[PDB]
Amino acid sequence: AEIYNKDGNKVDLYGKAVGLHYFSKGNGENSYGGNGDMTYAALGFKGETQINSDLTGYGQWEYNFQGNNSEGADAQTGNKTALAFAGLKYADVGSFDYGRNYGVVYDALGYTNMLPQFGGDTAYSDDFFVGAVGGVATYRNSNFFGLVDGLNFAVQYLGKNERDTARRSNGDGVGGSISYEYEGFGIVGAYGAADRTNLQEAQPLGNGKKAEQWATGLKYDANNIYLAANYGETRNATPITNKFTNTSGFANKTQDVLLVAQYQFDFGLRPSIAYTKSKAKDVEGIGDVDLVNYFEVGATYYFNKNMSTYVDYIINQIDSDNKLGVGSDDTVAVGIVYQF
Amino acid sequence: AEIYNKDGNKVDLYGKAVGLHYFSKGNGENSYGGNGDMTYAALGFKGETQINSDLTGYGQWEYNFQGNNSEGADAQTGNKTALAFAGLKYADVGSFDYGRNYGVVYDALGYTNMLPQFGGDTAYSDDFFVGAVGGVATYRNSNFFGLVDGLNFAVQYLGKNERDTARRSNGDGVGGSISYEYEGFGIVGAYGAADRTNLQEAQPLGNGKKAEQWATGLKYDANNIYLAANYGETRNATPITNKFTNTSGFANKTQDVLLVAQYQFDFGLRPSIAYTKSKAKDVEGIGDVDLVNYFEVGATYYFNKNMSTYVDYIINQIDSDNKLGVGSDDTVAVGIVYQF
Amino acid sequence: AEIYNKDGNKVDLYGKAVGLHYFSKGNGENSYGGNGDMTYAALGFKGETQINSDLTGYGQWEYNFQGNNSEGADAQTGNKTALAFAGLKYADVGSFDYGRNYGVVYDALGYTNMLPQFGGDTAYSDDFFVGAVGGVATYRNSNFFGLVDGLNFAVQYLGKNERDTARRSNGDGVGGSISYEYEGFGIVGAYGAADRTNLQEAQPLGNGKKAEQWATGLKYDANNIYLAANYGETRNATPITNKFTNTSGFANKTQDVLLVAQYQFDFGLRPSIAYTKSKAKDVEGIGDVDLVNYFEVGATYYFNKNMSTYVDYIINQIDSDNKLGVGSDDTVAVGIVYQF
Repeated sequence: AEIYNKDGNKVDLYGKAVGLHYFSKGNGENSYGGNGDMTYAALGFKGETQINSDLTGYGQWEYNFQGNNSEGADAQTGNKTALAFAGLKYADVGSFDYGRNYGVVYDALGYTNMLPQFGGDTAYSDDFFVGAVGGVATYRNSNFFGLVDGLNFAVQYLGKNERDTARRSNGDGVGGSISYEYEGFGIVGAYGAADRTNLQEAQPLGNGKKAEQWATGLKYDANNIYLAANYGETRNATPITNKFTNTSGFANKTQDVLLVAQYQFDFGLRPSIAYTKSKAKDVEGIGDVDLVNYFEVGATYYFNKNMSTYVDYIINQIDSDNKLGVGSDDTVAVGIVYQF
Repeated sequence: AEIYNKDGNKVDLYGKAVGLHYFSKGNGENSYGGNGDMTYAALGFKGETQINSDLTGYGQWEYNFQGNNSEGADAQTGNKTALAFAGLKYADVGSFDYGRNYGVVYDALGYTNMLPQFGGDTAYSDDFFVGAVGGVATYRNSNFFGLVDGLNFAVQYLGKNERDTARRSNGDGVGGSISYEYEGFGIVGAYGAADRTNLQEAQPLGNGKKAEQWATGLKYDANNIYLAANYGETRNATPITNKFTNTSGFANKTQDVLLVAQYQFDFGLRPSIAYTKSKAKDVEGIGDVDLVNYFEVGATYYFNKNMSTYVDYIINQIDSDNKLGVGSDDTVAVGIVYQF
Repeated sequence: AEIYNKDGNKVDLYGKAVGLHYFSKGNGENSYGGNGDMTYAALGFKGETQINSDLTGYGQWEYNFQGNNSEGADAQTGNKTALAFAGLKYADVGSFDYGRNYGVVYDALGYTNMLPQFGGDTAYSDDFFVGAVGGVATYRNSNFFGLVDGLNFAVQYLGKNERDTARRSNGDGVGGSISYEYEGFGIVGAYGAADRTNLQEAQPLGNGKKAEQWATGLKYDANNIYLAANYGETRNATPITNKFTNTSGFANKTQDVLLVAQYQFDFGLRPSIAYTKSKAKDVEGIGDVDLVNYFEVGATYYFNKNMSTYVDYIINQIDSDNKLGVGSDDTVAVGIVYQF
C-alpha cells in the first residue's frame, strides 16, 4: 500500500496474513503438500525515486514470517528474507539491479506459477536461476531499447555462493531470457548455466561441473482467460532426495512440463485447472523416476483486492512405489488471505 | 497508527519500544521475574477492508523483537510472531478467523491480564486455549446475532500441533466462551478440552489423554475504576518443571485465582494492586505445591497514548523450600514505553 | 520517511535495500573485508510525541536483515535488532533513554565512522561503550542546560550482561562524553570503564578486572568539507582472536588512530580518503601486533537523498606474517543503495 509519496520518492509498504491449512492423511510423511497449519504472513517495502525525467532508483525488500511455529525453539522455522535488491532504470536503456532476486529462468517459469497455493514446483529457491537466489546482477530491457514494442530481454550474472549446504550453494554462472508479447499472447525463452561448487560435486546424487536450467513459456492472457504452458529441462540442477537410502544431491537431468488454465469471472470467482510433471532421468541407482506428477483443481474467490479465499486441490499421480520416496497422497489446502 | 485508509481498505501499522529492567538479587536463579535488561520492541499491522455494507475482511500480524540480545549467536532469543491470522465478519452473523491467535480461554483470563508488566501468569503461550497458539479456527458472535445487546459467545477449533517439544505441542481440541456485559459489569465463562500428543503423554509429569482448561471472569470497569477477578482450573494443561530432578511435563491439576484493582486518575497515574495464586495438585512425587503466589503493587504513568512509564513490584509469597524449585524472591520491573 | 504526524505524535518509518559485493582473492580467509555478496536491508521506526511544550517522549527500533543468506538453515545469519530504546526529553534539562543504543564512546568514534562502507573499525558491537550495546541508561545534555551554546555532555550506565559468550558479555560500568562545537569545528572526549565478567576473565587472551575505553575526536565540517581525526586507547576491551592457536579474548591494551578526509561536490560526488591503525600491545604470547592497518580511497555518488552508489577501496597494510592471523589482502566493495 502506498504510504509515502512526496518530493519524487514513493514507498509502498505491503504485506498479508494468510490463514492456511493443508488436509492430507497419515503421519504426514506420504502426501504432496503435508498436513496441518501452514499459516504465514509477509512484509516488505517497494520504493522508487524519480532521480530525474529519465532516471529512476528503486529498492525492494520482502520477508516471510511463518505463522505456524510456536514461540519456543522452532520460532524461526521457515522465516527468511525473500527479496533484497536495489537498482537504477534509465529511459529505454535498461535497468540494472543487484541483490537477492528472482533468477532469469523464472522469467519463463512465472507463466505457470499462478495457482491458488500450489504449482510452480520447479521454481526452487536458492537453486541457480529458477527461483529466488542471492548475489545476482540482473540487466533487463523493455521493448528493445524502445524500438520494438513488446520485445524484452534480460541477462543475469550469478556470483558464487559457497554455503554450508550443497542444496543452497552455487558457483559463478550466466543466464538470460528473451520474450515477446502481442495482444494477450506471450512467448518466453530462458536459459542459465553455472559452475557447481566442490560440495555439490561431493554429493552422491549428480555428476557434472556445470548446472544447466532452461524453460520455454507460452501464454494467452486477456478476455478474463489465462492459459499457460512451460517446457523445460535441467542438468545437475534440480535438488533431489532418496528417502530410502537417505542420500542427497541433484538429478542428472530433468524434463519438466506445466500447464495451467484459469478463468476470472467478474463476480470474483477464478476456477483453476492445472497439470504438472517433472521427471528425473539417469538418477544413480534408480534411472528414470518421477519427482512431480499431478492434476490440480481449485478456485480463488476475490472479495476485492485486499481479501480473498481459496481451495487448492492436488490430485497426486506419483505412485506409492516411487523409487525416491516422493509422496503419493493428495493434498487439499484451504486459505483466507488479507493483503495490502 | 493508521497509515493508510483509501478505497475501502485501512491499515494500522503499530508498535513500540520498551526500555525495561528487572531488579532482583543473586545469580538470578531464585526470583519471580529475573534480573537485568528486559528491553523489547514490537511491530505489527492490523488491516481491514470494507468488502460491502455488511462484509468486512481483516488480517493481523504482530512480531516480538527482544532488545536484550547481542548481535551474536543469541540474536533471535525470545523473538517470534505473536499473532498471524485473517478472517471475515458479516453483519450480525459473526466473524471467523484462522491462524495464530488467542485461545478462547483467554476471553476469560484477559480480565486480570492488565498489570503494568507482570500478571496474567496462567495465560501461557502455545498452551492449548489460554494464550497465543497456532492453528486455531475461531468463530465469534456479538450481541447474540444482534438480538441481545451485550451478550457474546465464541467457539474455537484447535488443530493438532505435533511439534518437537511436549511443552509447545497440542492435539485436536474444541473450546468456547460465553460472556455478558451490562453497565461496566461483565461476566465470562470459558472452557476448552483437547487431546494430548504422544510426546506429551511420554513426559514424567502428567497423566491423561486430554488436556482441560477453564476460567470464570467477573469485572467492574467504569468511572475510572477497574476491578477484576478470575477463577480457573486446569487438568494436564499447565506446563511445570521440577528444578531439582530436572524432569518436565504438565501438572495433573491446577486451581488458579487472580484478583486486580486499579484506578485511573485524570492526571495520568494508574495505581495497581493485585493478588495471584496458582496451585498444582497431585504432582507425581510432590502432591500439592504452589506454582505462583504473590501480591502486586505498581503504577503506570501515562504522559499520553504514545508515552508512558511504570514500576511493577512483585511481593513474592512462594516459599524458599517450594517443592518444584519455583523462585521465592521479589522482582521490581521499571520501564519506559513509546508506542504508536 | 514520515508516514504519520497527527495529534502530537509523529512516526518515521525508514529503511533501505543495499546491493553490495566485496571483491578480494583466495578462499576468502586472508582479506580485509571478505569476498562475495554482502547485500543487506534494514527496517526501523523513529517515533516522537509532543507530551507538552517542554516534554517529548521518543522511541526507536531498527533491525538488520542480511540479504546474502539462503532460505535454508543459514537464514538468520547476521540478523539482529540494531537499536531498541525509549526515553523522555525535557526542555533544556536533558534527555534520558534506556535500551539497546550506542555506547558513549561512540560519541567520539562517530567523527570518523563516515566511510562509504568500511571504516569505524574500533566501534565494535556489544563491546562496552564503543558501539551498540544492550542495557544502557543514557543521560544527555545539550548546550549546558541551555546556558552554553554548542557545549554538550553525556553520562551512561552500562548494566551487566552475563551472556553465553565472553565476546558479547559485559559487567556494570559507567561512561561519559563531553563535546564542543563552534563554526564547523568540533572536539569530543569520551571515556568508559566497566567490570569484566567471570567468563571474560577465564579467556586466555587478557588480564584485568576492568575494561577501559577512551577516544578523543576533532573535526571540521562545513563548506562541503569534512575532515576528522580520532585518537583512542583501550585496556582489556578490544576483542581479538589468535587464528593460529585458535584462542580468544581481549587485547591487554590497544592504541587506535583514525583519519578521514572527504569532499562533497554539489553534483553529488563525494570522494573519500582515510587512514586507520589499531595496535594491540602486550598480547600474551605475541607482544605488539597490528589489528588494523590500512589506507582507504573511495567515493559515493548521491543521485538524491534516496538513491546512491559507491565504491570503497581498502589498501591493506597488515603484513602477511601478522602474528594474530589478521588478513593482509585488499578489499573493494561496490554497492547500490535505495533508502527511505
